[PDB]
Amino acid sequence: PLSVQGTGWMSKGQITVLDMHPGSGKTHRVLPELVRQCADRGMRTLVLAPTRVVLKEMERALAGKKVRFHSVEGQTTAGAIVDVMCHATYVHRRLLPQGRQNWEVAIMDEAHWTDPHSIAARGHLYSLAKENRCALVLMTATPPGRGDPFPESNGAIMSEERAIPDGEWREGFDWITEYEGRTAWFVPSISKGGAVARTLRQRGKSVICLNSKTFEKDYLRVREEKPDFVVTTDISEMGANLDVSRVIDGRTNIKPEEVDGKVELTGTRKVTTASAAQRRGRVGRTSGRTDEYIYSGQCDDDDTSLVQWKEAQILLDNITTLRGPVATFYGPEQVKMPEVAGHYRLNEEKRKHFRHLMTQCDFTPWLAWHVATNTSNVLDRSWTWQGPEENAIDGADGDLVRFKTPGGSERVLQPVWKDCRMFREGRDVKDFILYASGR
Repeated sequence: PLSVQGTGWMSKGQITVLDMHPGSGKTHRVLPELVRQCADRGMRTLVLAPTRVVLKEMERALAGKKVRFHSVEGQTTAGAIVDVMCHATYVHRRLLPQGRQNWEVAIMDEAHWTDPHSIAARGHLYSLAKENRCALVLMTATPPGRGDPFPESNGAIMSEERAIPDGEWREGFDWITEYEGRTAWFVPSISKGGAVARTLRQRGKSVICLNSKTFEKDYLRVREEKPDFVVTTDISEMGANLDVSRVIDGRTNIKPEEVDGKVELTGTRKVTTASAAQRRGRVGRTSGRTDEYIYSGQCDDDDTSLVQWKEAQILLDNITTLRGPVATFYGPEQVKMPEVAGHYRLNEEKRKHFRHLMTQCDFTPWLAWHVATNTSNVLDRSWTWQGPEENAIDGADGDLVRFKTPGGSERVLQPVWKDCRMFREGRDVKDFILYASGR
């Protein structure tokens, strides 16, 4: 990889995009050497990993280099010069006063990821590099910007469009279960994945389901158990080495969107070309055999309306200050920033509350921001029941959700700011009730 040969890539202001083919050692071979070079040069270095899995892998790889691995609170005077942490950890640390450090070189792995923390993190680092405050290395097979759904790969890939079950199925689709070898099947949602997994197990196949909720614990089981099928959301687009020879890819994704002041989860969108390329990129890792990519439909690069962009600006605005040059999203993504930069910045005490809601109460950035903006006492939960009547939340039995406050009054779950992701897709209304009731 020529651009990172020598030391030119380490000069302040240099931004390097490393777009190696999947399976070519980006994370497990190149990145560690990069870090050792920085450590040898005595340069303060930041290494960002997409997930805990990768973070502990990176840890391992840096076996001679003195690093401080951050597995979000706290600060030490121990004095290692390389810090390694997840994308979200970087953002969350910068929400607090004690967490706003500076590094001369920053290396971000899986830098395409469209979780808002990742978007915010690469935006902040890009903005710092544009101000000549650090060097920046973005490592990803699908750099944000132009892209091809069928990029080059180390091994041959047969790509074929076929009808794919929209959940369970009862007859046909025999090619699914006749396949000898292991498959990764991408689904748009946890809900769809549960349906797909149910049929596969009924047909005698072994299945592991991966999503945002299960990935850090169950991804490790894939190597150990070698399931017939990995049924996965887009969470596997971010470094997961699933060790399959076929991908099944409906090319859809859930579509969280703020509509009429609420974040809705209705329907799906066709995936972006980058996303499609990452899904397809689970196979073709080596030469030898010919892998398969079975898909359905076309891509849709226009993801501008998704709530992720707003959430990324919410996060970026609160890890930057009003003073100094204005931050942006990473290059071509700036088009998708929904307001003028700084719009969502909170004062220091509201930001502390904002951070708590995300890190201790599992709130989305969108919901944490609205609560932090509009509430003054962190113990006041009345906003969870003082919303409009169309924000009433159905419980598991389809009835209203009733709960008691500590004083004994009975309330109906009906938030002022309604984020459907808090009651679906890996989050359970029962845990929100724990918050609303003041437990």
